[PDB]
Amino acid sequence: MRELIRLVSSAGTGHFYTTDKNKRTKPEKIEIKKYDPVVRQHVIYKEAKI
Amino acid sequence: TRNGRDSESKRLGVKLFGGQAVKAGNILVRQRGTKFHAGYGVGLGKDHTLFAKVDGVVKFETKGAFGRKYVSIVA
Amino acid sequence: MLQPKRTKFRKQMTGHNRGLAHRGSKVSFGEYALKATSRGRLTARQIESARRALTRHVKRGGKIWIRVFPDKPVTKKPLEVRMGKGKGGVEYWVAQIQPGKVLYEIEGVSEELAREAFALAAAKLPLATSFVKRTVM
Amino acid sequence: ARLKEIYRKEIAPKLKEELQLANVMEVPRVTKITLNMGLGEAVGDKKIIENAVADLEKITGQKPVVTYARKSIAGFKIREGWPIGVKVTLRSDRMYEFLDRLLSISLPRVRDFRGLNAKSFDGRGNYSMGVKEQIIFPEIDYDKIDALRGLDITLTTTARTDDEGRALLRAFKFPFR
Amino acid sequence: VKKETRLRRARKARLKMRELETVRLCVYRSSQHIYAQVIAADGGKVLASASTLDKDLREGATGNIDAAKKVGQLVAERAKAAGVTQVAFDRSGFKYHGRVKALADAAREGGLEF
RNA sequence: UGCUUGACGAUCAUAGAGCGUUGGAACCACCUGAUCCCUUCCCGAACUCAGAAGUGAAACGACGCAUCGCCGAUGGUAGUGUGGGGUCUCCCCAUGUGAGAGUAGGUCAUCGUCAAGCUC
RNA sequence: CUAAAGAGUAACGGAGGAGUACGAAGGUGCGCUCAGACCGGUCGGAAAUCGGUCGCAGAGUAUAAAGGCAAAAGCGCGCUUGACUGCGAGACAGACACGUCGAGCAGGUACGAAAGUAGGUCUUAGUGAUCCGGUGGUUCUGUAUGGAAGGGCCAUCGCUC
Ligand SMILES: [Mg+2]
Ligand SMILES: [Mg+2]
Ligand SMILES: [Mg+2]
Ligand SMILES: [Mg+2]
Ligand SMILES: [Mg+2]
Ligand SMILES: [Mg+2]
Ligand SMILES: [Mg+2]
Ligand SMILES: [Mg+2]
Ligand SMILES: [Mg+2]
Ligand SMILES: [Mg+2]
Ligand SMILES: [Mg+2]
Repeated sequence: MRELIRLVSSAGTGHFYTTDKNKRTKPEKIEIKKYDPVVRQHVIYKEAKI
Repeated sequence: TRNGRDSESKRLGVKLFGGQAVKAGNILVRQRGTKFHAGYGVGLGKDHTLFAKVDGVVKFETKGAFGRKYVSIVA
Repeated sequence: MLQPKRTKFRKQMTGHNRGLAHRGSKVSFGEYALKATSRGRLTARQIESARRALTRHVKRGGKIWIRVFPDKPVTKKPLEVRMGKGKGGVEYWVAQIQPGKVLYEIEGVSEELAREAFALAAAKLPLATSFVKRTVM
Repeated sequence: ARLKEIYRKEIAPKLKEELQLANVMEVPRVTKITLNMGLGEAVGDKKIIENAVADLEKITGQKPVVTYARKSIAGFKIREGWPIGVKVTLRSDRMYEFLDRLLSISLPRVRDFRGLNAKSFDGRGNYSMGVKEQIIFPEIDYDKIDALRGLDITLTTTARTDDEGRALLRAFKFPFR
Repeated sequence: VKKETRLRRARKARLKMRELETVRLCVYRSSQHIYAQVIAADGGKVLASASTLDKDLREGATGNIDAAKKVGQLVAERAKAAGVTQVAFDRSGFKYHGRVKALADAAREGGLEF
């Protein structure tokens, strides 16, 4: 199945996005730019276990 | 093996007919595909909902090289 | 026994029989025909019985067309079975007949012989029939 | 090229007054030769696929592109998207240089040269021929050959009817029957 | 033919200039010339035009990048006079490169906002 | 004054297709070459660039022709709202409405803006 | 489909599917057009790859059907994260609870030369209220006071309930 993951902001904020992910086909961690409303800037988010 | 299932009715179809006054944002057609196409002043939703972008009166028209039925908003 | 030999759907709604048969009411192909004057159903068993009665009488010479095909499946509930619990299962096949439909056609035989063979076939059929000769327009 | 100017200065004036054509550019002309190799046995091993690039490139001087199956067939052990062939297209003076090398240098060195089929025409002026084996082309090295493989040649011409195709092909001194 | 594959390559942008009611700077490119029309939003009326068929451009080179610069600068002068400032550049299926880009770049420096 | 060519539209087959004839002054296309910009999962095929030796062959445009396609009445027929009736699985009458198919026939479009050339 | 050309509409009526998938199969810019047939061509054959003509969507669209699809909504490639945060005029749908569409504004982006496009996927299934507990934030509260605990608020996790 597609297990849930947590995209955690690289900034000092505790903001996080949540999404799913196929953890067998692509086991590498997700690194993606998303908007952080706390610092109001587009910032790289890193996957963390929910 | 047997039957007895069905899905809920989707309440699709034309909501505002030709010559009806429309405000911006009014939903004009609910459809599965594009049975009607968006003419002037008419937007297209994710689910191919035809909605009003301007105020006016609905005009239905068939035109073009493909025989598409168009929904337009005229003054 | 005539049957569609495959279908998209096993079971059909009963429907109705309301036309006047503006198509299939002309004698194509042959020169004499049995034309239905009343309305009803023709099962495959009836069509075959009329075919055999008609063909046995025009022995040794003739060409015969069957212009009725039983493509409508008819279901039946078995005995000792209550209402409900499903439709029921196909038992036989019928052709819907409106007044005017041409059922059988023959050629290569005399008109007197054709009338004799059509009377034999029409006694197997549950409809009012009539004898018609091919017409110009 | 070595043959391009021959066609441009002597073959073309020969054909226009031979086919009875009222226009200069109506003369049949070879547009391209493309070299295909149907790469079988690739259902289990891929070592041959870049071997095919090695021999096909050397006899043409152009890097081939590996083709892929347009469908998935049960009869063969292939599915949509596997590499099952290579191909090269020639249109420039490289097109003419290969033509003379194949015609005069390569074609004579074959096992049994009974000529070339003259009826091998699609019906629209394009000539297609197939080479049974390899090593006919001098460019390769017999010792440095992994396996012995064939390939086919397609003379795509602008000829309307195949009789014009053979007329232009014979103008190249093509060995026919 | 390759003209059919070009017109259908230009359909999307042209259909997008309509439904936006924007004035279109249409461009035509030939082996011998290069053209530029300023067409109204409806598409049925031309507001300004400039080509290498003009008296000052017929003589000399016409099918190179240099002639594109003169035509693009010229259509900018006529468009401003006609009362047009905000346009959308239609490349008409031609790749935005070389002559077509040179014509548009001249109109950018000529006082046409696009 | 009108015509021809090109670009963009209106309209979307009565407009299309097929067949045949014709146009190179200009326009356009084919065309020449590829160093330069740029391009090919290979290839100047396409895209792109610099040109004008060659040609209207291909394409395109124009003109003609009902072979196909498309359009298509009048009349009738089917269905049908309302009221009524019968022999009532289905029909009929009064009144309103009225196809589809088919038939006679029609069609080788019509219009607008701009630019260049020519004509008058 | 029944369903009676707006919507809706029952039966232990007639038929099929779902309890997912995808960081690309999303966004954008650029470019392309299938299936099938016939002819020619080494192995190669009905059918593999190649060339030509016809073909004009009879293919494809992750998946069932239906409705769509040329600005293709189908296919390829480069760059990417708009599968953004706050919202939201106005509607559709509707007993309620839920649900659907969404122009536009602000913040911050991606692609494009630019006009622009992008708030997921051609659309319509892929789902489960409250309570309780857990985790990350928080300018709120803090049983004398300062803290803390605990509580609230925002985000999110745990039901083939
Ligand atoms: Mg060229
Ligand atoms: Mg010609
Ligand atoms: Mg008709
Ligand atoms: Mg009629
Ligand atoms: Mg309804
Ligand atoms: Mg109704
Ligand atoms: Mg073959
Ligand atoms: Mg075959
Ligand atoms: Mg898709
Ligand atoms: Mg305290
Ligand atoms: Mg707390």
